[PDB]
Amino acid sequence: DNSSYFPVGQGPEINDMATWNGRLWMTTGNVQYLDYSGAAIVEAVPPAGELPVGKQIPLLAGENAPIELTNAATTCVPRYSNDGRRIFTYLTTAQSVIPVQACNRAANLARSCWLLSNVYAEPALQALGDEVEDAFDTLTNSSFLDVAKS
Amino acid sequence: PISADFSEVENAPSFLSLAENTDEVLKPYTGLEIQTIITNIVGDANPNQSRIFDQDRLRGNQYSAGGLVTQNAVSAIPFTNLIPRTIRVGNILVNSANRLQITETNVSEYYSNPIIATKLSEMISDQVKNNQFSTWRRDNTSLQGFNAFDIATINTAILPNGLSLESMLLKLSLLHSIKAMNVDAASINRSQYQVIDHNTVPTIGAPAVVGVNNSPVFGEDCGGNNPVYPFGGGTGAIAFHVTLQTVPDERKSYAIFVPPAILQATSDANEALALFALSMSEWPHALYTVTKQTTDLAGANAGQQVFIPTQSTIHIGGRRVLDLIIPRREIAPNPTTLVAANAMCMVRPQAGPDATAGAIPLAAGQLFNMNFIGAPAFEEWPMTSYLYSWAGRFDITTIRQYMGRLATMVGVKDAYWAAHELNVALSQVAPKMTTAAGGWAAQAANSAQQSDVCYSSLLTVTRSAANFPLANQPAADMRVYDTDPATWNKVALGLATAANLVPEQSMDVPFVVGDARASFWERLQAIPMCIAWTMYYHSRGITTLAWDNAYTDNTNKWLQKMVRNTFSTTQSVGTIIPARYGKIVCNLYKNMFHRAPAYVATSVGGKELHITHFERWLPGGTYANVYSGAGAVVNCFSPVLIPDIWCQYFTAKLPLFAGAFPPAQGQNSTKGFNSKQGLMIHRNQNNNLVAPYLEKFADNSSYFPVGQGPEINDMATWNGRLWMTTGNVQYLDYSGAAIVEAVPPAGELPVGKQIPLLAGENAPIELTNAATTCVPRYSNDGRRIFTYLTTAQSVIPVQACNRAANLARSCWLLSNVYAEPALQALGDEVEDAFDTLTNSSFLDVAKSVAESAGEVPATKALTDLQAVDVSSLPSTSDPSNVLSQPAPLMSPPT
Amino acid sequence: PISADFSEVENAPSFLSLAENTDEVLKPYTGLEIQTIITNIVGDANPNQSRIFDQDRLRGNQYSAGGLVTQNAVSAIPFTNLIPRTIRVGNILVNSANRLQITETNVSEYYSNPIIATKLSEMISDQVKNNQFSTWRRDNTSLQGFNAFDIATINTAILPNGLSLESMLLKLSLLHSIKAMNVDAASINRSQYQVIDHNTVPTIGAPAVVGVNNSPVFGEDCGGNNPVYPFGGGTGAIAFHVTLQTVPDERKSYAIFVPPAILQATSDANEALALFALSMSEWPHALYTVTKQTTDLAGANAGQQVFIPTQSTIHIGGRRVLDLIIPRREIAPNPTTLVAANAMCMVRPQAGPDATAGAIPLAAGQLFNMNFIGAPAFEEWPMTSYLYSWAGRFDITTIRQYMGRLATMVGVKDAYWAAHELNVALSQVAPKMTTAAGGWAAQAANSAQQSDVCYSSLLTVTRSAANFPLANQPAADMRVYDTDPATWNKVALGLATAANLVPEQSMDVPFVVGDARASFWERLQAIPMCIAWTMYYHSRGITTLAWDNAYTDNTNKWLQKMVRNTFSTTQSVGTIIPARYGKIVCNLYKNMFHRAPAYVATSVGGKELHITHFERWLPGGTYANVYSGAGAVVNCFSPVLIPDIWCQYFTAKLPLFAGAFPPAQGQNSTKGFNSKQGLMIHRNQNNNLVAPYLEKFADNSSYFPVGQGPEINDMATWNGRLWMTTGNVQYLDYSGAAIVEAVPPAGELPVGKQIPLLAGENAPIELTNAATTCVPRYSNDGRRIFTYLTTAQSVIPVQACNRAANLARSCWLLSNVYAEPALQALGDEVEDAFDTLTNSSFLDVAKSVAES
Repeated sequence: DNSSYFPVGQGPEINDMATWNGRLWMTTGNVQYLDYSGAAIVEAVPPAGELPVGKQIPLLAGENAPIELTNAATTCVPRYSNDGRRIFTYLTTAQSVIPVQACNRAANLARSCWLLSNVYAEPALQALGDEVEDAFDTLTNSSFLDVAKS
Repeated sequence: PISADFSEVENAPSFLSLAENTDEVLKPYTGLEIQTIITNIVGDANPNQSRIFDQDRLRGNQYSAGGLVTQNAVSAIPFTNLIPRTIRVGNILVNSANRLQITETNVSEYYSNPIIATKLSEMISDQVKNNQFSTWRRDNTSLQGFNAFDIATINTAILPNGLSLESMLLKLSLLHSIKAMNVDAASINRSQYQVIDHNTVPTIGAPAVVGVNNSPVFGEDCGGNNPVYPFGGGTGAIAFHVTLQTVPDERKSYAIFVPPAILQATSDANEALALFALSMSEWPHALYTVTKQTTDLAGANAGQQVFIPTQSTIHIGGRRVLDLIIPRREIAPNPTTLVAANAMCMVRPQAGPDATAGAIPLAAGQLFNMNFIGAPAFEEWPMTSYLYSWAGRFDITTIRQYMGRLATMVGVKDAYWAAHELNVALSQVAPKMTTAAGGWAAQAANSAQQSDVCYSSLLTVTRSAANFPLANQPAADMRVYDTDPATWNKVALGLATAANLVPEQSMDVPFVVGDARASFWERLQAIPMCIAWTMYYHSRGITTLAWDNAYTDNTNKWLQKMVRNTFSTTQSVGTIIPARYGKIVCNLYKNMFHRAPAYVATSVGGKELHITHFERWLPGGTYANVYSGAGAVVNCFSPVLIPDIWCQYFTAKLPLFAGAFPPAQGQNSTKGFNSKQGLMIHRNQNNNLVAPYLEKFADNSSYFPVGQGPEINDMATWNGRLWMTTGNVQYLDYSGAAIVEAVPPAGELPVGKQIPLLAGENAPIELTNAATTCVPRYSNDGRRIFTYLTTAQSVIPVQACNRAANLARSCWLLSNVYAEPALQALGDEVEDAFDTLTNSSFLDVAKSVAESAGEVPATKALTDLQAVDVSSLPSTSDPSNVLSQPAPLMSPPT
Repeated sequence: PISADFSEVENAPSFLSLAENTDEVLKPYTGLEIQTIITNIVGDANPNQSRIFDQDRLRGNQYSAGGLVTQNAVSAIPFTNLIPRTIRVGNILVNSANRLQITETNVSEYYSNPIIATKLSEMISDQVKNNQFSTWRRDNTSLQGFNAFDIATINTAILPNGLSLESMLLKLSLLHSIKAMNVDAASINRSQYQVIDHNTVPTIGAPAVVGVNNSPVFGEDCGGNNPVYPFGGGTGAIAFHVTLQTVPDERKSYAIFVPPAILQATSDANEALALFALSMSEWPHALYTVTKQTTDLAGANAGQQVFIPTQSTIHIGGRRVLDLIIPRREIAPNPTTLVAANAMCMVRPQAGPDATAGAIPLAAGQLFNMNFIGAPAFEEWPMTSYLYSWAGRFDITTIRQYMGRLATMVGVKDAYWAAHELNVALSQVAPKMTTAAGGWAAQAANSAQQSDVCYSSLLTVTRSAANFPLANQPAADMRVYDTDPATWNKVALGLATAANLVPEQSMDVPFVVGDARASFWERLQAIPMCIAWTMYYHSRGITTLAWDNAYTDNTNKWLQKMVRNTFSTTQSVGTIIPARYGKIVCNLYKNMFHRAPAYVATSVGGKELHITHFERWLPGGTYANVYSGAGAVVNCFSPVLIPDIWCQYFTAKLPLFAGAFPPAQGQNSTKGFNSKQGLMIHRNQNNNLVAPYLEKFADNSSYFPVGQGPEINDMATWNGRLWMTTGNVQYLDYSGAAIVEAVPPAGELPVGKQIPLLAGENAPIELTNAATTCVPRYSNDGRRIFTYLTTAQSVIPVQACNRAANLARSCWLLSNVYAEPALQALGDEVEDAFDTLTNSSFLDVAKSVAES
């Protein structure tokens, strides 16, 4: 509310939730990137409603291309302009009603997702080197173990 | 609320639980409960900054029965007050083919809070009695610029009833409701112009223009520049008097004083006089008009549409002619000469800034020629023309200050709020529904069906049958209190007081009275009213044709009772008594919204009872019914006005039979009640008709026994909704015979009104915008009605009642929230720094005035000393007391 | 107080601290001690004239922002009561082209302090009860001169209402302030004849003459020889009676007894009678006209010139016809023949020396033929004619005698003082300021803008729209109580008394009356009133349109409540209830001057309530607005009338946002408040717009939330003054777009009125003679207003607020303010030896000042 321009010596601060809301405004198909007053910023802007999206490669039989925003970047929410202005994500009023109620927990916004569950393994190897005992490694174990240290 | 799972609908409250008497205190319904859900504005905002021109719809995502999701789906706000007099047709705007709506009121005297004479009156009587020792006719009794012989006659023969002020406050609120259209287009809903005309589009840039007597068709202009009353067809008369003597004998009893306390502003006071005169003559004095620029759906063709406010067509009967008795500027001998009079009138009345024709023509700004004894001739003006001239000059902001001074004389908070409740109840209005399979429909342009409309109570609004002025009066729709000139004269001069009349501060005036948002806010206050009346009529199954003929019929004794008890037609001890089953709807309201309706007291023998607007309607009207897609009427349903998403998304708590169908979640979808609930399936001689699990009494009543009708049972009603919501129900007799009532083309249900879409919106799908709860059960001739399905159609739903199968349904994708009340006071107000700098002084001076009603610094102990013979002063032998009701004791047998 | 250093700015009181209620009883602020501020001024260029004719002006040395010095620069006293009716144009007298100003009043009943019966009236009523026939015999009379049947009939009434004397004393104060003008020319300062007309130079040699009905234009003469009421027209009526038996019924209850105490109050009883008759009829009875010889600025074009006093235009009372009852010389039954009537009365009423021509002409000094019981035809005089005869003989020392007698019969000490306050508050008047970049300006000669004027309350005066007599819809400016004839009759006969009617020693009459300096003291007493209203209006930044439209259609919620509590909206019966926010203005007055306004007690609900002229104004006026050169109206600023130095220099304490800028070129020159003070800048550099450090926004950044307006914050107002006092301020909104109010041509600020200079004086330089504190914050639209400078222009002031730079601004060299050298070759701080030798004495003076 109190910084169309950031004060010198200061810039935007970490705040996850406002960034989340910025992503919600962005992920609607029709955001507008503008000044505190609603003026255009100096930075070049995408053709309306577009977001950066991942690289195409040829398909194998049975594959499908990714749909909608399933292969896009979303988190890149601008806030600090080149000349020191804030950047705001705007929507027109009528476009604005469902998302605001979604922040108020009285409405829901549709989105796409991957249908993938979570797994994260304990580390596969301690050493940083692969190695397996052969039978001969066990036949000739102790001698190696002390000659090594020696 | 919306239900998330079948577990929630299965645990919803029973109807009888919500209709119980509730004893707790509750806050007024300000209409901001709905605002924080359908709008950007949570918390405060400036109306200019918010663009509530686009905040005029219910919006959300919808889920289909087939598994698709429709984003940005939409629904109209059902209610309105504007009536088009020029409809768009074929993209080209044209004159209306249909006559205007009308409404009637039954105004009358009733006992109010008990009334008592003040100290100032005792002092006056002692002044007279003391004056009787001297052969001098003297003027000790003058007050506030009035003649001593007038204060004497205003101090005589008080009326027990009490004082109301209600009809006054109605006329003021209706006027305000009309002038609130005059504000800029940015803060009136777009939809409000297109509830009835769905083919027009208003333009944001230009404000609406409020005129008078401009209408093109059916003689709606009431003589135009030369005016007459719209209903009586007559012309009034008004006369101003310095003193009561110049009033002709035919009407010295009807004279009203105009107290000096109004007109104390340095703001033009000649207008405040006109607005005092307007609030006591007959209403409407003319047909107001709202002209607004609009355009074609393609944006292509532009024009000026004409509208009639619903407030401007409701008839509050009263007084054609007025004698207004003006205060004197300087205490003086009565002005036998004219120059003594005019230079001594506290205000000298003159016509407002508009010309008028006909007999007694009035040039703009013309001055009234004062009446005084020995004048060459009597003078008066037609009042329709005198009011025609000021008609363009009132505005919201001046009504606010007017009522702000009016509050200082008499408390006006709770009374005004109740009058505003009557305002909303009689003026907000919605079009009849069209049956369909899908989510939208509307009647053909400029048809009779397009313009047919109903009240929040599910009663239809009557139409005129001939060109204005109307030759003949319509039946009364609702009954209101009247304001006596006599006890008005007593109360304005401090001579009398009652517990409801205690003076209040100018800040106590409720927020709607000032704001430009007020039109939108009135529009939002009528929804809970329909939700209450809807749950009422839908708890029982009685059909529209059956309510329509009920008051008289001799087929069934129960039905006659069921209608006779919903209207206010009873009395005792000379006062009105509230309708017996209106209290059910009131309780139903309090329990669902957790808010209290505004009420007013009636004194039955000194015992106060509360009347609400739920309890004061009168018999005569037709009940609300849907039309076919072709325009044919449909009788079979119970009365309906609005889609059930409104009923079920805006209540804190709800009846079980009316809950939303739960969202699909993995295996589960929707489910039905069975014999484990006490229900049982109906079967007949036919082997290809199946009816749901129903009551066990359903087995033993093809006809209801006389003295008895269908009973509340949520679960059977739920099953009836499950049979109905399949696309192919059949409405039939116990035997499978056709019922007499007209039925919809097969598989169709009533559905909400279409309006034009904004970019990015989608139309509602399937049954997302339909009414569902209107399940018929009681036929016009006394038969039950059954919902049937063929056997093969019947198998999945029955298993769904048995919890062994699931039924697909559509729903809104909306979560539940319901706020604690936004404001306690009923008035907005914020401390400024200066309010805190000057706090305590105001706090005690206020209380020192509230107790000061009818007080003067001189007390009886002082004015006794000046008296000749103190024992014979009436204040000594008659200490004053509050009058009892119906009347004070007289001639006791010792 | 003006400031020598910026240290004196930071340590100044906050506004809320002075708006706080104070308990201690204080003293009246008479113009006799305001007198000593104009005289006893610092300066070596100043000849200290002794005549009050020359002591009319604020003289002083001044110091430029560039560091030059200016000696004996001038600042005119703003107020006056004279409206010119013959403006000079082209250096010659020319008939005026502009209609006359008017004022009105809502007179009210006074139920406060209800009366008590005397034991005399008690025994009289007992005698009426027990039917004692003898006591009211036919020919019984008192030594008072009234017969007993009249007393027995006047006593029979019971009255709730008390007595006031407010409108009475007020009319006497008005006639006094008109008659004061006729005193020696040296006793009246010349600035007063050249506030509205800056091209006119009065002659000291010849006294102003006080005429009546001599005005040239717009029907002002009111018929000349045939006098008629200015307001509403018509003639009144007067009749003298020896008894209430003769007065026509339907007229009896209105007739006034005239006690012998009135008729022995002067050298000529007919004159005391005439003055009492003026005292309880309508005002003005005519339009009085001060005439004065004046000459050209070069002295080239002498002539008499006409002026209409402001006091003559206020309308009060207006009762039209009156019957007066008079004492009789002898104990005799009521007269039956005419000679038996004329010889009977204590004094036989007659016209004064001036003659009149009318349908009922009055020869000069004509005797009246007294009414009697058997009279064939009732006898009567025109009222305006009657008073017209005596209009030439009222005189301020005679009024002084009359006042000493009234003071003896009944109390007059306090009531006359409050009436005097109402007189000053209503009849003192200043022209609207013209905008400029420099020190002096005025509107073009003989123009509608030249004659626009405002009250001390910063409310514009109403102007008549048609020829006299007027026939208006009333537009009252403020309430007053009415003097009740019936209670006067109850008291004059000893039948009754009241708690404030206690008789006083004649020496206790307030010293203002009968003194020739009274006009000058009036002008002086007017200034502090403006200081309190000014500090009220300037604390919040509401524009002049937002006040002008605040009682009409264009209102808000907040403007609605805002105008509602400034004024006396409330109307309980028989009372005047004070404005809720008038109390704040009285608090400002008491804290900034350590003195108190006159009170009137008034009761509501048994609660006592003081009331002051601050609390009894009425809503619906138009506010002071600045003009552009060439006359265009501009209404962006909050309302103003007078230059800042008046405020800074008469006050003992002022709020922080109002102080004088410290002199240039010193260390601790003018600076500003920044982020630490809790403030934040609003940049808009994309459009070349940068604005000072301001209050942190509270959801009020571009539109104010409904029902709320800007908050008090001194430091932000100070910064706003710093932005304004640069030469190129720009009044825009949050986006940098234009606001609806009209705006000054760029760099202009309102500035004080020009008057001709005396020898050796200088025009004021730069911003020394200008309003500055009038900074906008709230527009009629409800939007915020911002004062912008371009990004380049805005860099030094931002460094100053940041306290890493100083700013250069002009100032008065008065009191302890000394000029600063360009170098500032500072040495070790050192107390001077003389300052230590004479320190205790300096403390003794200050202690003596604090004691008072």
